[PDB]
Amino acid sequence: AKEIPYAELLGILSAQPTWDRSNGFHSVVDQYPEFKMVAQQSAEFDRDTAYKVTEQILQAHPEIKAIWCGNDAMALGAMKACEAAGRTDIYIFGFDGAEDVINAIKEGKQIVATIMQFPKLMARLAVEWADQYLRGERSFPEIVPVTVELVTRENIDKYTA
Amino acid sequence: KGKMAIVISTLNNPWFVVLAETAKQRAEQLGYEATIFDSQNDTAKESAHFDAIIAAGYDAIIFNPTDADGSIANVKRAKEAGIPVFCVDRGINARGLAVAQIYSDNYYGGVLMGEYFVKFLKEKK
Repeated sequence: AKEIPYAELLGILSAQPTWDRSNGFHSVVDQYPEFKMVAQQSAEFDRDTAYKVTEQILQAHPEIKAIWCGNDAMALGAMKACEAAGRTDIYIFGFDGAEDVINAIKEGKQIVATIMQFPKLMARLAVEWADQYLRGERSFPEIVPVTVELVTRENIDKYTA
Repeated sequence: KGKMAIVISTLNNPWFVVLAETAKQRAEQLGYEATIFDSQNDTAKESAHFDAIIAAGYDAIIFNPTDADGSIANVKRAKEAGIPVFCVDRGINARGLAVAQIYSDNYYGGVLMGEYFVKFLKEKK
């Protein structure tokens, strides 16, 4: 494919994670000119809004081969909209590691990747650091990013074991 | 010995349920009592909970703010009360109030997905 058209579902336009995720994605993808983003629209990090937007996108740009979604709720809506149109050929990519996307990936639906967050680890970290603090510790960074991992069809068994 | 308040922005979705029950469980594994306070996406309800939490003499707050601006006043009141605040998942648009603000690396994850986007679709083409 000399050109590969795709669409992007943004999260809520006013929320910074929308743009940290989108700008992270585009910092790589844009250096490959065969990828052409032919549609870009918010679906408000929401499943049912993503269905309605993807539905509009599919009747406007049927030439797309992929849809990148700022979160998994949005990828799930895009999938249900693709299946309703018969567009089972479209590859969908998400972000969060939601159980429903994980199950869709391992069962071979058209969602093929997501980004795993570790919310249990960050909730436990806040508790562990509170404990350390009440025990006397005062040396903590204020801004604490917790890392993430790519989830694919090729490593999905690491995330369902 | 002591108690922590688990102040969650909502419980209307499984993501926040997981955060809340996990923090409560971990606090109890580490020897603390813990209680979950649901703000129901309402900063007024969050503030009322902070009032109760301060009045009850809690030792630390594990905080998932309803609003990065609207919740600053509440962390400010906990600070003035002497109660440390640890933010999880959502943060506040102020520095030097919460002891720590713990969040997921969204930009890094965006970089990882862009790489696989190109690889996967370059193979399939």
